[PDB]
Amino acid sequence: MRIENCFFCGRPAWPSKGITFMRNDGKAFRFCRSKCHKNFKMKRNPRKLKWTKAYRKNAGKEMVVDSTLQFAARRNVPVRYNRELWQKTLKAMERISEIRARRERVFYKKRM
Amino acid sequence: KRGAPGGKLKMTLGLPVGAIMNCADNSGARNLYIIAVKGAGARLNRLPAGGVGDMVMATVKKGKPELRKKVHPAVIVRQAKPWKRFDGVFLYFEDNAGVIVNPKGEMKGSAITGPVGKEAAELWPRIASNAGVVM
Amino acid sequence: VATPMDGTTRETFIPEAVKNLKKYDKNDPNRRVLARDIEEANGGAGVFNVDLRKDWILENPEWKYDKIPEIFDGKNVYDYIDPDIDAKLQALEEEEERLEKEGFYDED
Amino acid sequence: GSLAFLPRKRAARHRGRVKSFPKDDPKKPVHLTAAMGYKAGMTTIVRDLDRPGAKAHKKEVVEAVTIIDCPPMVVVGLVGYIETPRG
Amino acid sequence: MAVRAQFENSNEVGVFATLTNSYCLVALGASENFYSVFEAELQDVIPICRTTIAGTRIIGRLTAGNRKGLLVPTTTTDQELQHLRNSLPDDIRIQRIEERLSALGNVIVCNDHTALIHPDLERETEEIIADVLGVEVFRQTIADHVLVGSYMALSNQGGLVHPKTSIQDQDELSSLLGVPLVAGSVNRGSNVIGGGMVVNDWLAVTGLDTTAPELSVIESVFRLGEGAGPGAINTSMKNTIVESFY
Amino acid sequence: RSLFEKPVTIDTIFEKDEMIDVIAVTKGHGFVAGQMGYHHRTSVNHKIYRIGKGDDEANASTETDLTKKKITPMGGFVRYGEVNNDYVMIKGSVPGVKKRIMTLRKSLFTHTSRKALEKVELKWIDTSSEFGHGAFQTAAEKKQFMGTLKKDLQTS
RNA sequence: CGGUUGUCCGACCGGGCAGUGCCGCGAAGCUACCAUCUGCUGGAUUCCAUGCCAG
Ligand SMILES: [Zn+2]
Repeated sequence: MRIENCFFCGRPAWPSKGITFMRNDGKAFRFCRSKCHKNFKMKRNPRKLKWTKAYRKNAGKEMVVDSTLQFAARRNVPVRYNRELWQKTLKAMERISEIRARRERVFYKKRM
Repeated sequence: KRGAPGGKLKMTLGLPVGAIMNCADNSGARNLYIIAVKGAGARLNRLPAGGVGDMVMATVKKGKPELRKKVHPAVIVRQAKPWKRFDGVFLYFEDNAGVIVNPKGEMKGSAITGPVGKEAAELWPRIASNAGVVM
Repeated sequence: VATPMDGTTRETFIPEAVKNLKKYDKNDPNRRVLARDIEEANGGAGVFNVDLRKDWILENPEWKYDKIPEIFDGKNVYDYIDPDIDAKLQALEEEEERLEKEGFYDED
Repeated sequence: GSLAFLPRKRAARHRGRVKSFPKDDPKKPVHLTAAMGYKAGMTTIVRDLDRPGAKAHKKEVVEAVTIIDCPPMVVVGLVGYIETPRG
Repeated sequence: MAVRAQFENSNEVGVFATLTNSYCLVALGASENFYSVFEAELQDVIPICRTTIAGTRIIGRLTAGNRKGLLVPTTTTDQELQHLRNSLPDDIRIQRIEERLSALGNVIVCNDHTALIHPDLERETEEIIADVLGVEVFRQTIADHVLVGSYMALSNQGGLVHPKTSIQDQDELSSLLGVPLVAGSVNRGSNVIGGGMVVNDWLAVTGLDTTAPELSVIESVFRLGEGAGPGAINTSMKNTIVESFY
Repeated sequence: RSLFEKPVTIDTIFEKDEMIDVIAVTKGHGFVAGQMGYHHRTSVNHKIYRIGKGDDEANASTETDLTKKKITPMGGFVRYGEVNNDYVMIKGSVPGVKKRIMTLRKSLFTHTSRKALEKVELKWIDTSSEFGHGAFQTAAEKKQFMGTLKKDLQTS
């Protein structure tokens, strides 16, 4: 199963949660709650509503740089099984969750 | 065998009897007029609402003069009413669209324009053949 | 009837394996295992559960029969599987000591 | 409404009698037949379907379940029932 | 060596399956009889894998590929993406691509050397089908129809093209492909061949509705059997073709 | 006799993937030809999916996700609270309202069904905020996303 | 929660107001053939068991 990123609301939506809209040209949108659903349905610009996450991506309140963000990317080629590969990935994630959390703290200290 | 699909459980039906939904293939039609839904139940005072991917008796009201006022079976390939897909996906199209298909499964034109519904290309195999975009 | 102006043909990748197998004849007693002899011995079309775990090919035979991780703490491990993710990981702590050697975690 | 449930009347007891038990045979192992729980709430489930004949094989059914809390059951008493021509 | 097979009620085997040289890919279903058939004509010499692509049973039109590579769209999931890689050997590369034209089995048709693409594909997309599939790509419509996969099935020994193509069109297509081509119909005169037919380097599987003369041209054009038909069989049996297709 | 004054658990009596009939008194349609609601009703043929523990603290996780978590959602179960004890989890719409007695009884028919003998294997439990449209599993992953509130920084 | 109003009391702080001014998002509650779950059990030649409902 896959976590879909909400296009407008920026929420990490899950299966059985949210709504989906496709247009005839063939670009895909997944929505989290019904509020952002009617936001794109009312032609609201996501770069005009202040609570959208991608607004704060351009606003500079949220990070754009450093390799942990480059770690956040969608893979393309699958990889065969190896049990050690999961634990060396899985125990990295408690490190990944730790380093992202302390980067949140120091950057907000930098803001204020 | 009667013109009833086998393999479609149910989605949220949103196209009832007396609905105008625009054509999708290159037969020459602009819109199709829904007049009867095949395989629907027999309930009093209930309009037979046709779901997407289901055969519907149809008539061309507006189109080219060659096939104007020609009545023939068709299947719905797109619907704009929200419906529940099997993987937890509530989803819908921009409009309500369909393609003119014979009772056996053959279709009059050559190519289907626009996207094609997931279950419509599943329960009809050669619809997926004629679909350039199906998701 | 088609005929190219150049009149060239490429090389056909016909293997010697499939060249010398035996044809399919239904009256053959000494038969292959057959998914029809599998389906009927274990039930009907709606009885026997078809086994994916018997069909994979792997280097080490007991990677089989093992459940896989899909989601971990709300971030897709499948979107975060990388070859040499060890190699990036000690690369990921190479900054980590100079972050604390510089030490921007102190309170002023 | 169904005739098997009308006329409509409120439950005279809040807990509700079980009214029927499974038939007993000596050949089975000893086990109990029921338990009480508390209706806590209800959530959403995705599941890998493995039902033969189902077009949703090896795929993700989305289903809704209920969460019934069950505290450990303290046993206080025992009762025995003897059989009589009046029941 | 072309055998007749029925999935459920429809004879379009190319819609439900992708059969290539190094692998044969069929669809999951209640009746595993094309798992039976695809091991019957392939006695455990290539990997026989059944799959579901993007939650769909229609894998022959949602997946393009050759012996060198395999292509899947965005709509698949990583459970299905891991499904393709591990059931396949280490010698095959499988790539997942971003595109608007999700039905890759209709807009991409390829063999072990060449490829053809729907004419409105974005520039970054031919360069990833080139370096994974190991083949080169042309750009040419089929009788003003842009679904190259569904309207034509490709093999290195032959190819069946859409019947109403012009003589000048099929000649230059056979010139730019370098393949002996024939304009003919299958599935009792159906206009869709690639959806209706799937063929690999040493066999073809057809529908029971298909008749003997169109079995014979597929026998002759794809150089099946003992290799006795190079296309001169079609010229020798032209009278049978003329009488059947008049 | 051996049962006297000891706590017995749902593991002792019940088990997993078991077809189950369930007994309740239904919802009262009160405060707007007669009574409509709060009736005795024994719902039969429901499927047990899982048995929880409470003390394991990783109850709402399966083999797919290593997220050590409980079945309670954000805000707790609304109008009930935060479950800390053993729980069962049944597929369907089991009758009754929250905070109600809930009697489960073994299937009456001894003839089993393949829908009963079928096994059942989790992927996730939706524990998002059922008070509204929540979109997180746990609070540990919540503050990983939202960053620092100004009230969180002033408090800290 | 955010935004937006006008009437009259000459005017106005303010009142009488629009018999609760309006418009976006959202909660609860009601709900939905507009959503989801369960639907049983046999025998005899209508009746017996069996389940459910009432007691
Ligand atoms: Zn609203």
